[PDB]
Amino acid sequence: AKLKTRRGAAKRFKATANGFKRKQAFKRHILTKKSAKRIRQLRGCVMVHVSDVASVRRMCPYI
Amino acid sequence: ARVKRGVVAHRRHKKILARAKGYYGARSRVYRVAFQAVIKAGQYAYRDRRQKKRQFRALWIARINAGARQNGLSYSRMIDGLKKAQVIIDRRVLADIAMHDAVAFAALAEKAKGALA
Amino acid sequence: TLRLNELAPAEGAKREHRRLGRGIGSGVGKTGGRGIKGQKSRKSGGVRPGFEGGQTAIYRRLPKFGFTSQIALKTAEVRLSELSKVEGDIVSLETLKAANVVRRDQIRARIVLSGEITRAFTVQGVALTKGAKAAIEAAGGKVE
Amino acid sequence: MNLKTVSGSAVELSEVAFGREFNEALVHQVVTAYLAGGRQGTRAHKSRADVSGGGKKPFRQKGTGRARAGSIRSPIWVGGGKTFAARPQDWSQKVNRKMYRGAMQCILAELVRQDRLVLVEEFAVAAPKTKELLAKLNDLNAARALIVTDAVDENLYLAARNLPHVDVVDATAIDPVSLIAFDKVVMSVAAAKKIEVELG
RNA sequence: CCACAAGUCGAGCAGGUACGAAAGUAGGUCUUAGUGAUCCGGUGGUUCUGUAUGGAAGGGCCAUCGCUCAACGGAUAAAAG
RNA sequence: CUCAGUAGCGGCGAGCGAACGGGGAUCAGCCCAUUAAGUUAUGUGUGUUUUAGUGGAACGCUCUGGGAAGUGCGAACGUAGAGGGUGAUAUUCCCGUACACGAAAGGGCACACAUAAUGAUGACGAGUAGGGCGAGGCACGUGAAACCUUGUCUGAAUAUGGGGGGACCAUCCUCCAAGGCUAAAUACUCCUGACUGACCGAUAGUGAACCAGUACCGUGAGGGAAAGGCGAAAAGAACCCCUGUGAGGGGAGUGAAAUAGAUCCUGAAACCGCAUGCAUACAAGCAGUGGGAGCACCUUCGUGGUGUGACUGCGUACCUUUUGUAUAAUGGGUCAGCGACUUAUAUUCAGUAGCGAGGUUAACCGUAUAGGGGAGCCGUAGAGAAAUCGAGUCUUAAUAGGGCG
Repeated sequence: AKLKTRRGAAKRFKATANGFKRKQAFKRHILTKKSAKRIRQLRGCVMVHVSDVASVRRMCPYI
Repeated sequence: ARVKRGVVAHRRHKKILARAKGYYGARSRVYRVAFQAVIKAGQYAYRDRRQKKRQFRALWIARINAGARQNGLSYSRMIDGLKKAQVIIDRRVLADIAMHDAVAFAALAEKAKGALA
Repeated sequence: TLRLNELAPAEGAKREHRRLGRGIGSGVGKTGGRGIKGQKSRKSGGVRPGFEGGQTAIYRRLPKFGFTSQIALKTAEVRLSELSKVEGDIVSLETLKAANVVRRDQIRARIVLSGEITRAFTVQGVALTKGAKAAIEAAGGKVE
Repeated sequence: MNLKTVSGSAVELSEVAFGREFNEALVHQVVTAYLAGGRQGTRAHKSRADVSGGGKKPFRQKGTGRARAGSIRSPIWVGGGKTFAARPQDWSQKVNRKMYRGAMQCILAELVRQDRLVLVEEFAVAAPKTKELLAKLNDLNAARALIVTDAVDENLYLAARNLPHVDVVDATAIDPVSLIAFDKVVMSVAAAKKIEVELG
């Protein structure tokens, strides 16, 4: 039948003009011990690596 | 479109069995045994097409050695003398002359020995 | 010419399909391209997409973010060059839907400067960007 | 285009419908699609589940000296199921509207170029008698022919029914396979005009 | 530096500041160990959202809290012979 | 059919998965005590169909042949050149086919009428709506959880009234529960008739083409085979001979053919005989291969052909699995027949064809591969969690810097 999206991956990735964007890890908790530079540099979105792009494409066929 | 295999399969097995004519026992009667026997024969033929040249060159060299020793030289000295005298006749023709005409071989030996001197 | 036994496809249009396990000469005999043993050589041998052998997967070691807006599913975007499909000179949501540049379930539309137009249009109740409005007025049109 | 009827009069036919350059690949695709659409596709086989019996394990797994077996209806055994059993199929293909129209235009242009098309001012028979139609075609030199008419008369239909290599159709019922199969095509001027309006 | 996820160094620009007369120095400690992804929830803010409409509940974003998950890339919230 | 694998649900894992809106098929509403639409039986009258059937055109010579429908020459019918049979391949030989005609009697369907019944113990809906506790259903797993059902405990108002709009309140919009009946569009094939197939052709196709759910197996439920073909016509071999008045054969005869003679079309391979030619009883091994004398037959008389191979150089099968196999590691007694990368849907890439800033219809209608059907889908614009902006946008006090474009 129709291909089905992996909803867990759909909640983690979004599509840009030429690729996919994602959030950065290690910013959920245990934040007091982290330096200010890590705190502000782990904030925001980055791009999905070319090695994982193919897997993301198989997991999210319509985005 | 159902396809029956009988006619083509029979033709293939029959061609192999025909190439196996003359072999002993099951090697000319049984397809499994006969098929192995034909491949091995092909391999042997491939290798022996190279072995044949070596065998015949050895035979020519032996006959030339006999002629040279009848005329008072050895094979190596006769070959060296002919090479120094510029004669380019090959070993097959030299062996043919050695076997069939002793006088011409004696003349060739004289030429080689004169070149060596 | 022009007989049922004198017609052929263009060169390069058809290929033979790949038939596995039919002898040494074919090049895909015996194992049929699967290699030797292991899980992938079995029947239905692939592992699930996204499975990485046991370590935490890429889509589970990353965090979730955002929420989905409901009004965005009913907002529509219209290129300026698409206005040429409209019959007449009145540009509104109904006429855009009739021209089939907007889906029938959209409740509002936006016009962006993407192409060019030559006719003079009158726009009613459709949002315009600054560039689109400048182009519409420069071509001789107006809004309401 | 200007083409003459059988009696020397002139008719004006559009270039688009009767003068388009031949595209063999397009015509081949459309003809193959029609022949495929003609299939019926009714058949079936029984797999190892459909064959009668075979529910029990024939003998125990170990100790007997036999090769292990799980059912007497395995596709390896004589009398067992077919490994990949077929089901009824649909063989129709999609043909683009513009592709179908272009193929029909190419076919008509080629027929005009090869002179297997004969334009006739009027084509009718007085009685539903085979001999009358046969004589008309024999004087037209169209012994084997497809006759395309604007509206099919009962007498024409009945006269043509029994003739081998002779068929009669309406202007809107022509098909690419029948346009090619027959040796000549006899067309009335009204049928040609309607086909022109339909653009091949 | 590196398969990924991560990790490390950083001149310089803007704002507020401390110490110096001043040119200036300072984004923790001579350096390299002192650590734990995601999920689920708690707390403080917020010009985001709010299922007829006005609110609200709930959710989002920013900051932060709860694991000897030590078999330390962590199969379950929950398991011996 | 789309919306859409979207919004959501989910050890937020594996997975599960809507609705609104739009396009189609079919279209229909009627009643609660004097009672409606409708439906079912009964009988009558019209139309239609069905259960046997009748007529139904047109060819002769000549060659081969056991036999003509086949060869060569010349005719005829066709609203009939579908199919089957006839000693080989027939529109004119037979049965039929197109077409025309036909019912004592009997049945089916449709329409109208009449006589019953039924709809109909039912008259505006109270142990009901709502609530507490425990469960079930909703795409929705207790979740912020609306709505529906109820096992247990309770319990209203009654048109100045009541239910819903996904916790809850106000306002607006919409509807009237606790009483009923209702065709079509939809699902299926034990059956009966007609027709069809890029379905099988006796290890296939039903297990079963044949006296098959039989033989046989089991206490029983149950399991479950193998087995088609003389010839156009039996014309199926009178009579003689050997033999036990046997089996089996040899003559004679029939037949186009009897090596078509009864388990009889064709008659392959494994396997087993008889005859002829050559080699072979002093020599050690995957049995061949490269040379090579002699002998036998044929002969275009050879620097030819066919069969055999004294003597001699080299040479430890095949497959699989392995770092590595002659391996004393696996598998195969042999032959013949069968036996394993498929099908449907979705998606991505590459070829190729059409159209081209555009491309394309789905269901469906359709004397039906055509023609209609534009709902919908992909492309044409990004940034941001989002509201929002838009060739820009986000971040920020910042027009600086930087990220995606």
